[PDB]
Amino acid sequence: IVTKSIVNADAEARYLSPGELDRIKSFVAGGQQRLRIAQALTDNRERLVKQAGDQLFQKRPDVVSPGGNAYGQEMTATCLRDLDYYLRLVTYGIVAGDVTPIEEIGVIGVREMYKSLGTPIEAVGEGVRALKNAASTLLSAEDAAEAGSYFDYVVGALQ
Amino acid sequence: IVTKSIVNADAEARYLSPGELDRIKSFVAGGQQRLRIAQALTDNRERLVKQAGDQLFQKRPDVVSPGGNAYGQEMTATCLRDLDYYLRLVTYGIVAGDVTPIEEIGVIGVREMYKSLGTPIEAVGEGVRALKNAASTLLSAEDAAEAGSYFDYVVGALQ
Amino acid sequence: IVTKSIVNADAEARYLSPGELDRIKSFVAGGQQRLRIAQALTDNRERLVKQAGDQLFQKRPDVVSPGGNAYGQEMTATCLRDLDYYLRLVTYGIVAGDVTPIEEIGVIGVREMYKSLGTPIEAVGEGVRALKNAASTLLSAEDAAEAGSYFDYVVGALQ
Amino acid sequence: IVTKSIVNADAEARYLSPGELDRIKSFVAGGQQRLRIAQALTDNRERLVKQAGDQLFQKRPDVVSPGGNAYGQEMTATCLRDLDYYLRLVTYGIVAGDVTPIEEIGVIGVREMYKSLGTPIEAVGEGVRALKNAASTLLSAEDAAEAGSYFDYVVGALQ
Amino acid sequence: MTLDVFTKVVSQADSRGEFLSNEQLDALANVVKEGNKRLDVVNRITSNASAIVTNAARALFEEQPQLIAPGGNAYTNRRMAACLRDMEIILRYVTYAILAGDASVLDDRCLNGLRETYQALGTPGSSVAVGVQKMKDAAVGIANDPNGITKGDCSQLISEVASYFDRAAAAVG
Amino acid sequence: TLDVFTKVVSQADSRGEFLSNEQLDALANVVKEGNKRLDVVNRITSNASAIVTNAARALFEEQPQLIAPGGNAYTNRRMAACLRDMEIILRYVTYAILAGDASVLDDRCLNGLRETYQALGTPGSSVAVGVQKMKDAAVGIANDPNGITKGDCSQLISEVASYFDRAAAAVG
Amino acid sequence: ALPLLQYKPSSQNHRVTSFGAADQNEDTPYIYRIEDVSSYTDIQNIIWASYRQVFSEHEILKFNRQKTLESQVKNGSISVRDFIRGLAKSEAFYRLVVSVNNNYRLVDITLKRLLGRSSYNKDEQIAWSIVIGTKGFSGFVDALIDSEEYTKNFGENIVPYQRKRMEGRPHNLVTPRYGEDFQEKAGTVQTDWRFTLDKFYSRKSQEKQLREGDPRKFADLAASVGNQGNYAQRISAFDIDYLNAVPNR
Amino acid sequence: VKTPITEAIAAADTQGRFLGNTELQSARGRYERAAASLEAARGLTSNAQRLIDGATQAVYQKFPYTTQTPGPQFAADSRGKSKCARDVGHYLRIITYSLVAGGTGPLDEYLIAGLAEINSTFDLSPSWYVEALKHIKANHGLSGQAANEANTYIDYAINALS
Amino acid sequence: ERDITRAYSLSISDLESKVKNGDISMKEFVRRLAKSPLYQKQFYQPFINSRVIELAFRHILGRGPSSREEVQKYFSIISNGGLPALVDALVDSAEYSD
Ligand SMILES: *[C@H](C)[C@H]1/C(=C/c2[nH]c(/C=C3N=C(/C=C4\NC(=O)C(CC)=C4C)C(C)=C\3CCC(=O)O)c(CCC(=O)O)c2C)NC(=O)[C@@H]1C
Ligand SMILES: CCC1=C(C)/C(=C/C2=NC(=C\c3[nH]c(/C=C4\NC(=O)[C@H](C)[C@H]4CC)c(C)c3CCC(=O)O)/C(CCC(=O)O)=C2C)NC1=O
Ligand SMILES: CCC1=C(C)/C(=C/C2=NC(=C\c3[nH]c(/C=C4\NC(=O)[C@H](C)[C@H]4CC)c(C)c3CCC(=O)O)/C(CCC(=O)O)=C2C)NC1=O
Ligand SMILES: CCC1=C(C)/C(=C/C2=NC(=C\c3[nH]c(/C=C4\NC(=O)[C@H](C)[C@H]4CC)c(C)c3CCC(=O)O)/C(CCC(=O)O)=C2C)NC1=O
Ligand SMILES: CCC1=C(C)/C(=C/C2=NC(=C\c3[nH]c(/C=C4\NC(=O)[C@H](C)[C@H]4CC)c(C)c3CCC(=O)O)/C(CCC(=O)O)=C2C)NC1=O
Ligand SMILES: CCC1=C(C)/C(=C/C2=NC(=C\c3[nH]c(/C=C4\NC(=O)[C@H](C)[C@H]4CC)c(C)c3CCC(=O)O)/C(CCC(=O)O)=C2C)NC1=O
Ligand SMILES: CCC1=C(C)/C(=C/C2=NC(=C\c3[nH]c(/C=C4\NC(=O)[C@H](C)[C@H]4CC)c(C)c3CCC(=O)O)/C(CCC(=O)O)=C2C)NC1=O
Ligand SMILES: CCC1=C(C)/C(=C/C2=NC(=C\c3[nH]c(/C=C4\NC(=O)[C@H](C)[C@H]4CC)c(C)c3CCC(=O)O)/C(CCC(=O)O)=C2C)NC1=O
Ligand SMILES: CCC1=C(C)/C(=C/C2=NC(=C\c3[nH]c(/C=C4\NC(=O)[C@H](C)[C@H]4CC)c(C)c3CCC(=O)O)/C(CCC(=O)O)=C2C)NC1=O
Ligand SMILES: CCC1=C(C)/C(=C/C2=NC(=C\c3[nH]c(/C=C4\NC(=O)[C@H](C)[C@H]4CC)c(C)c3CCC(=O)O)/C(CCC(=O)O)=C2C)NC1=O
Ligand SMILES: CCC1=C(C)/C(=C/C2=NC(=C\c3[nH]c(/C=C4\NC(=O)[C@H](C)[C@H]4CC)c(C)c3CCC(=O)O)/C(CCC(=O)O)=C2C)NC1=O
Repeated sequence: IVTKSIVNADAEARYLSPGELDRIKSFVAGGQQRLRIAQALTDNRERLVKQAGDQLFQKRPDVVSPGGNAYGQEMTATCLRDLDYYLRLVTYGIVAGDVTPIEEIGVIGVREMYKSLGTPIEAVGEGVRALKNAASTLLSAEDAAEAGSYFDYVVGALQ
Repeated sequence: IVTKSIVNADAEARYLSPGELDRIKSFVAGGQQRLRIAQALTDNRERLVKQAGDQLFQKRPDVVSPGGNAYGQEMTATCLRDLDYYLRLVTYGIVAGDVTPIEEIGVIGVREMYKSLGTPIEAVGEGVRALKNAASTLLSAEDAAEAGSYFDYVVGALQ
Repeated sequence: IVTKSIVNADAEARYLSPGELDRIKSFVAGGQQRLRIAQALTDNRERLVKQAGDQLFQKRPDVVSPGGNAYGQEMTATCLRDLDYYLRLVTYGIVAGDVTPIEEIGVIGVREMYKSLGTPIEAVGEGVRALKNAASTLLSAEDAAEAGSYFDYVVGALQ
Repeated sequence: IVTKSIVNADAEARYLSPGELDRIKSFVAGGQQRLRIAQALTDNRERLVKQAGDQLFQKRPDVVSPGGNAYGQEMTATCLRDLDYYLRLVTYGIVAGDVTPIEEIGVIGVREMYKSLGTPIEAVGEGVRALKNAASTLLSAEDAAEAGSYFDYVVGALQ
Repeated sequence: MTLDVFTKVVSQADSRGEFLSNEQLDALANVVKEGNKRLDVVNRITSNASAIVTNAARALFEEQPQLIAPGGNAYTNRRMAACLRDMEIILRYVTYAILAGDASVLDDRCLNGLRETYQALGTPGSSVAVGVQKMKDAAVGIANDPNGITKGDCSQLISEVASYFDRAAAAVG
Repeated sequence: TLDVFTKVVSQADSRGEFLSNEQLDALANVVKEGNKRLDVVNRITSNASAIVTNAARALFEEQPQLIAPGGNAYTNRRMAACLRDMEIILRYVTYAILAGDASVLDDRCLNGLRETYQALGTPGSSVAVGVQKMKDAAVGIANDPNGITKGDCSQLISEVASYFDRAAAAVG
Repeated sequence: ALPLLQYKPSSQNHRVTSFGAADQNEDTPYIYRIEDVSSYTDIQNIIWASYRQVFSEHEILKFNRQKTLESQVKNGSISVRDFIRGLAKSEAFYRLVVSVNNNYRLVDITLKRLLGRSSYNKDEQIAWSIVIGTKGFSGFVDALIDSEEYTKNFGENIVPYQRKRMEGRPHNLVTPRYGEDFQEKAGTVQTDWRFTLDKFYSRKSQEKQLREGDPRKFADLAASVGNQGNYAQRISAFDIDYLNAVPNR
Repeated sequence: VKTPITEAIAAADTQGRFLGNTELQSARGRYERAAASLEAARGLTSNAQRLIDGATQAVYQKFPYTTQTPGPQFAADSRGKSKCARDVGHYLRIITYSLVAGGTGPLDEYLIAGLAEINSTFDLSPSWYVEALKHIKANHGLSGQAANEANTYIDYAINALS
Repeated sequence: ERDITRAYSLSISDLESKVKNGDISMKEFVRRLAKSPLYQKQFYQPFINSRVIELAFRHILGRGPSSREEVQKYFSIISNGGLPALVDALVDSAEYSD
């Protein structure tokens, strides 16, 4: 969020306006809660990918069906690896406080990648929704709100 | 195809180059075969929508399944009406000789429409593939090639 | 945890507290997961003991030095048997929830014993720490927190 | 061997002398036997590393002994991985026909690497000798001669 | 082993070695009245026994549709018939449990080694207990019937019947 | 028991599609090379008993304590035990070349072989020194042309030797 | 050809007398006997319960049933001991069990189904696994039904059953027709997604997931190598007597 | 599973002997016919989509009540017609599977094993499927000896139905 | 210099809805597209200001700097006012509007 304000005041010839300094000071204050939320999502990664695959393959069985992409153990392992990647990028966005280092690695060219891989993007969005539900069950209320923030950004991005 | 060459030579300050006049003369020559192909697809529409719904609901039963969109008589009637619309646009593209008046009405914003309707686009692509197969059975070889041309454009567009 | 709660309510004149009955209820609820952890540690007895002992000899080469205690095949076999005994007591403590089986089988008089055997205490402790690290790598993450904290009791009680 | 003759005639201002063209034509003729020897050493790699570790740890037990470097499962796995690396470079030298692409990756700075790793180089030479003996048992006479060629180069290089 | 309500209150009474008390005989006296109702009730399950299994198989496979799709373990035809035979054996022993009145005959056949074969074969074990619950939803719907039977309170009996399915789903999942 | 013909069915059933035309062009080459495959198979079985003892002139001469007093090939029943199943390697390798896929061999011949060979006390590694000596004699007979029309069966020779290498890997 | 190696028998339930006839429970099986005919319901029960032991109930089906051997049993031309040989040496049983299982596990699965006892140790499974290999599977099934433990306990005209399982799981239920090592080949654990979740965190996947390099890839090879080194010399360094230790010339 | 190459193996394995010329001779016979059997596989794979919808609308002709009677088993509902092309489309898969295998094995193991158990429970009359397969064997357009080849396995599924 | 959609599929969909209508013209649209957060991430953020001037000469004017006096003046303008001052001084010119 510091790079955001820096390039924001850098396109202008002005310095960083002190309201931006206030938002940087407030983010610096909230960084400890951000780090605890990121570590709580970090250590419980196995559980979240399991429950996300659970809720997704209960929701959409066509990836399980042989016409779909995630058919067989190798393809379903690649599917859960994709969900692991998106959980990792969500933890990066939780620490960074703003969605730039997660959009730069997971969002900015995802539609043409998944189009030329054959997979539907709506099933990936449902998988990140299942990750958001499982992390909402894993965390407290003020933590699940702030995690569902960036999970919500990914779900809106994949659609 | 005349509007294509006209705006093509119109962005330039030059006239229509006579190679473009040759392609317009050749399209003018082939227009009679185009009109016969369009009338043959015109009069046999309900057969094509019937066999397309046949092959689609045999291929993908999730639209039939109650979690899918085309559940019930009203939704399946809307589904076959969509296939009727796409057959109509294919006949327009067969007459026009180039895919502009069919992309302008059926392609250019279809992904966000079907996304905010809930329907998957791959099932629509399979429906147009079934329309292409049924029209390939209905026509002769040189007619099915030239129809599968524009049907192929729609199938590539919906993906 | 039932024996400790009963003797603690035995020291007082009163019954078992509602708090303590909540403790017993939560222990019963977690008991099946503790049996799963005991299942994994029972079935990984060989390689855990060998990896921990060889990590010990990597850290501390004084015991397998010819001036050391664990010099020779028979002495080092008894070394690995001691590590086997301590891993067995760790599994007992993971199942029981108390550390009274770990204590009254292998903790309570071990300093005077290893003083009379000529064996250094700190190398035993480093070997049990190696067992903690190995069983932490084998198990699930917060499950490894559970196993390694009983291992942590054994390590802190040996020194 | 083509790069050897090319830089050899390239230091001079002369062309490639046709005796060098004869040696390139002869190497081009023998390339099929080279490829069969390399594939035979390729598919049977784990046997060769097993028998090399066999003959080495029977020959020199100090790497097994805790004062040596290859003590424990992790260090002995790194040891057999080093032998796997050297077998891979030997197959590269068998295909290339001349020892440049194997000396460039495994020989040219190996003495200071193994000196600052603590391992003795003579044990590595005995390991490549064991690889040569096992590949001599695996191949025919004219194949074992031509493999023991490059194995002999590695054994002379590590000393 | 095969035990009963009648025989299990003997077997613990043998282990303590005393004569049967009068309040145990008043307990067993309650049972005799209950038995007539149960026979009428258990006859309804066995007469609709084949109708339950396929109507559970209209949902056991429709809810998890990859199972009969190519790749699933209910795909080919003897694999499909394999499931049906086993599905009724749940009903074959649950009806034995309601007849005996105690689940000790249920736990030797459907609950004993069933969770071991179901990871040896490769079948989804959890995909059984989604449909044994669908059997229980249809079994207690038939047993609790207002037609052809003089109204008698069968709620006390019904609870026992519902549970046997929950024990049948717990040791598979 | 699987085949080349049946294994390209069995994965094609798991994906649930019709067989493609380039799979049928693949199987058409399998039929085309079928005559060559048959010839190789008959030469192995006709020299089947001659291979085993000629491997036993080196399996025991190279590791000579095995038949010397103390070794596990010492007494006479024990000696006839490693000829009663030296040939079972050849009994199932010839089944593998006939079927064209090593799935028949894996199920019976090598599935439990490495477990018994530490339960009995026999050296497991001393088998695969001589199964390699069988392969050196098997591909020498299968390649040699005696009273046979000239043909190229080189592909079979390399994947005939791959079945022996699978037969040596799961014992050693 | 060669006689059986001697294997040690473990103590199991059925090596014991179990005196008396009027004393055993209800749960001993019905010892269906072709000599007891009296009806066709006994005739159909004898056929159906003889299929029960061989195909574990679910398979009997329609197609698997050999109708001509059941055609014969009613006539009485072939004994029940001969009739189990027709079911066991049948390729409807070969595709079902024999191809699918292993020579070491086939010994375990056919003793529970034809002799009604589990194998004692692994050495018994090791012993008969050779008799399978040289004589064939039907040569071994012939050797089981010719064997004197069969004829003494069952006889010529009695369908098999589990002998004395007072406190044990039923043998068609505890043992499938194929075990876990073969499970990927006959089953469909590859294509079901429920098992690949379990597999994802399995220790075997972490050895697969690592890139080329690390000695954890060669950790399984390092356990098979063995050859551990000798310890340092007991003799003290000081005596060595280094001044007189050097040899001249 | 049943294949002429497999049937040579399982015969010679139960005897405990090697491959004689009698097992080897059997394999030779298979090749002559396997050249004409793969001709029959491409004839059914290329005409696959014409043959399925050619069949599932032929069974509706002879049995018009199957599209009218309201039942789970019946195909009158769209969901039945979706499961119509699945089931008849499953038949042409296994027929093409048993063509390239040369034996009836894949037909014996995937399709007809336990078919009497399933058709009794779901009340699917086997007279329906035999009417579709008679349409396939008359309308595949295959000629020559390959026309004989598909005609055995179709008729083998007919006899196992009834 | 390469089409941002069909290649990455991210663009401002707010301004297309005005250019299709006719609310802002093309000289206004180029101006509102250059001083944007999308253009700054690819052309203003990697390069030094003296390279940014030449790339904004290529993007808007469609040519490279013609004289030393040209880059002196436009460097003074981008210096005193950031990138939006350079975009405004470039889009409004005589060389653009002619
Ligand atoms: C059904 C919802 C699921 C399913 C069933 C299925 N099971 C098998 C194989 C076996 N089933 C059993 C079950 C029992 N044996 C017992 O003794 C009892 C209690 C009396 C039970 C419930 C056993 C032992 C087997 C092994 C083989 C046998 O039939 O004797 C199959 C066949 C699988 C195969 O042949 O590999 C099937 C289809 N599987 C599913 O797909 C459903 C999810
Ligand atoms: C961190 C940024 C990042 C992303 C986003 C990413 C995606 C990604 N997904 C892939 C495959 C895949 N992705 C999926 C996806 C899915 N399964 C489904 O059904 C759903 C639609 C979805 C997940 C629930 C599948 C099935 C494959 C295998 C497809 C194939 O093999 O063709 C592959 C190719 C195989 C590989 O190298 O992993 C890439 C690169 N990689 C990355 O590095
Ligand atoms: C000529 C250009 C044109 C297109 C493309 C078009 C699409 C279109 N499809 C619609 C609905 C629908 N479209 C479908 C589509 C399908 N059924 C499926 O399962 C498949 C995914 C797919 C066809 C095989 C369904 C199921 C509905 C009803 C969805 C609803 O009611 O929410 C609707 C809303 C209802 C209506 O007013 O008709 C529109 C506008 N309309 C047009 O004028
Ligand atoms: C269940 C509780 C329990 C423990 C802990 C236990 C230890 C124990 N360790 C012993 C010896 C030994 N213990 C060691 C131990 C070590 N080598 C080192 O340097 C390390 C620090 C340490 C490995 C952890 C050695 C080297 C000996 C042999 C000493 C001798 O023989 O004199 C002996 C005597 C020989 C024997 O009976 O095995 C006992 C009883 N016995 C028990 O019942
Ligand atoms: C392809 C070119 C190439 C070479 C030559 C190479 C050597 C190499 N050997 C290493 C370690 C090692 N190498 C050995 C070697 C041996 N065990 C013994 O006792 C013998 C002396 C010898 C083999 C039989 C041992 C024991 C280690 C671990 C030493 C340590 O952890 O400090 C390491 C550090 C750990 C690693 O990253 O693998 C390197 C880089 N790496 C390369 O990429
Ligand atoms: C083994 C063969 C057999 C059966 C089947 C049998 C059933 C049976 N159920 C009876 C009564 C009854 N059965 C029921 C059962 C129920 N009513 C409800 O509304 C509930 C839903 C349901 C229990 C869940 C009731 C309420 C009665 C009233 C009379 C009584 O208490 O026995 C009676 C009393 C005598 C008679 O009806 O002539 C008979 C005979 N008797 C037999 O000999
Ligand atoms: C169909 C696949 C198959 C194989 C291969 C197999 C091998 C096998 N070999 C055995 C014994 C044996 N195996 C051997 C073989 C050897 N010992 C030596 O000394 C030599 C090094 C080596 C031969 C090269 C001998 C001599 C015996 C008898 C050992 C004894 O009786 O203790 C045994 C245990 C006893 C037996 O029934 O004869 C089995 C199970 N079983 C199988 O089912
Ligand atoms: C099952 C009983 C049976 C056998 C044994 C059999 C073999 C057999 N091998 C043949 C051909 C052949 N077989 C070979 C085999 C080889 N040539 C070499 O130089 C290689 C070393 C070797 C393979 C490793 C060749 C090269 C031909 C040439 C003709 C052809 O391609 O079939 C043919 C062609 C027809 C003929 O020869 O009359 C026959 C009959 N046919 C049978 O019906
Ligand atoms: C040849 C080696 C061998 C042995 C030893 C053997 C034992 C054996 N003991 C059994 C039961 C039993 N064994 C006992 C024994 C005892 N109760 C006591 O209080 C005493 C301490 C103890 C005897 C000294 C009892 C009470 C049973 C019946 C338990 C029950 O049915 O619950 C049973 C189950 C029923 C049966 O007899 O068939 C077996 C198989 N089987 C063998 O093959
Ligand atoms: C891979 C080989 C294979 C085939 C072919 C197969 C067919 C098959 N079709 C079934 C049901 C069905 N089959 C049909 C098909 C038809 N009914 C009609 O009305 C039409 C006349 C006809 C189609 C032309 C229908 C509609 C059902 C559902 C009936 C029900 O649910 O009761 C069922 C029982 C339930 C099921 O899992 O869906 C099986 C096992 N199973 C197999 O494993
Ligand atoms: C931020 C405030 C804002 C609005 C609202 C806005 C609207 C706007 N709506 C337009 C077209 C349109 N607007 C509508 C909307 C509707 N027609 C109906 O029937 C419905 C009643 C209604 C939708 C709820 C439609 C259908 C068109 C398409 C006309 C065409 O492009 O051919 C256009 C023409 C060019 C274009 O879409 O890209 C503009 C500029 N621009 C703005 O800057």
